[PDB]
Amino acid sequence: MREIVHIQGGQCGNQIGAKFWEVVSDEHGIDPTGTYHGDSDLQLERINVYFNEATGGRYVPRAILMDLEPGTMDSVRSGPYGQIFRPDNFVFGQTGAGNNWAKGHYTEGAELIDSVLDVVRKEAESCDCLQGFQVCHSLGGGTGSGMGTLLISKIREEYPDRMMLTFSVVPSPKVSDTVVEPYNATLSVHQLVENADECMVLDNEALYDICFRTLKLTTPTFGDLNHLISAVMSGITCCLRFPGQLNADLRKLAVNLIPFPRLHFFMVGFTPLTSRGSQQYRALTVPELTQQMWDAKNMMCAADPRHGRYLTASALFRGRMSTKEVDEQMLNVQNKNSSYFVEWIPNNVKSSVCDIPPKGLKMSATFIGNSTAIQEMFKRVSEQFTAMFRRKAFLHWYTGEGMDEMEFTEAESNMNDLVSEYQQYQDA
Amino acid sequence: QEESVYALIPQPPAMHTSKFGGKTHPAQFDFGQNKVQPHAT
Ligand SMILES: Nc1nc2c(ncn2[C@@H]2O[C@H](COP(=O)(O)OP(=O)(O)O)[C@@H](O)[C@H]2O)c(=O)[nH]1
Repeated sequence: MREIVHIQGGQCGNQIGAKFWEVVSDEHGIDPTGTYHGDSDLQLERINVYFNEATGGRYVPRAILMDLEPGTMDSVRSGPYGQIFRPDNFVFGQTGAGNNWAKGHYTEGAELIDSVLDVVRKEAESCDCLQGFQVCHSLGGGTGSGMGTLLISKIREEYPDRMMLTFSVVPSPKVSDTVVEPYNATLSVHQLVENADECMVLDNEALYDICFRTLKLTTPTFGDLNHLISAVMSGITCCLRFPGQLNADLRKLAVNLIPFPRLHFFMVGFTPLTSRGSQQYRALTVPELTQQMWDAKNMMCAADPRHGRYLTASALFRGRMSTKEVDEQMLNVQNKNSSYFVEWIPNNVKSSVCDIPPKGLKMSATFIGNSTAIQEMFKRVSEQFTAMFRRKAFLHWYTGEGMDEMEFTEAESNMNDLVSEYQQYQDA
Repeated sequence: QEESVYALIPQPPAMHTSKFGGKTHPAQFDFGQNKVQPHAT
């Protein structure tokens, strides 16, 4: 019951998809062999949300790795946890993608959709009652941004009732990991405004400072940033996989979050986060977690809460704690700094809780907030897009794949119609 | 033979449709699934 299915499309998706399944595999006490080696029966109770019982008592994931140029898959096929995947759940094409939205969405994408859909349905029926999908993106690239949305446009039409989350990694504000980041952003965002129920936005910039300032790390490898992304993605299903004195399923999280069908761009964080030294200084109490989670640093996205107004918010605590504390805390926050919140919503937070913390900790939290400062990223990018599209730089690459110019202006206007949605509801 | 020249020459629905009638639909039946789709499987 409440089965999920996980998609990993792209180089980022295939890589953070590794660390993700590395965390959950530990959380349920299973070894890279695929066998269970935990202690409690509680591990095996809701394991079927992410895995599939096999012969001889194995548990293999239900992920789908799809990517052109299987190079980066040859890595995860050779990592420590590379033995758990079904080799059949690997979709790859012998051609490069070129960091180009077009061929990842029109030419090369269309040659693999026959396989990917034949793959997703092999397990969308292995679920007794499917809860919803869950993907990982890289909006700058061509595989994750072309095949990603192309698959979504297919997912939305055969399974509209179900829910699809999206941990999309957005372009950075200051540095640009790609020169054609704008075109790949808008053309994808336009796809996400119509075919997405929820969509977190994570930026590689904020992940660095959090790994620099708060975590005091010296050399933050991408293996470390994904120990963060994995932490929050695991923090959403704790109500699904584990008991809780106030559970909160995946659906009741959106209903309670997006007031309008378009404003599904959220902002996340994780607590606690301390260096190896400061662990011995600061206590682990509910007022601590809520002090760091509401901060403007733990926001994995590069959007400042102190500029816009929180439409709604969330919090998923994990640990045997006192549910009075969480309720009075989240009330005080809205009470004191009562200008960051809109007024036509009396109480605009939800607060889950779970009897089960992570495997190494005793108390943890997890934050999701739907602010109006998210309009800033779509403003910063809608300026860079219209800057170079005005002179038609790098366009002979896109138009060479049967694209047009209406497929551009449509993408831009549909984004500008979204930036106004985030302005009306900002009454300062 | 009986002098019966008058008797010599002889000169003389939709089934229904029951009310209960109906095609079985994949509902009101606990044995099987409860949906109908074009090309799911
Ligand atoms: N958190 C994390 N992000 C990555 C990593 N590698 C690449 N990214 C992002 O992936 C983006 C480029 O998209 P990519 O998936 O690599 O190429 P694509 O196959 O065409 O989609 C860049 O913005 C990278 O910053 C990683 O190892 N960890």
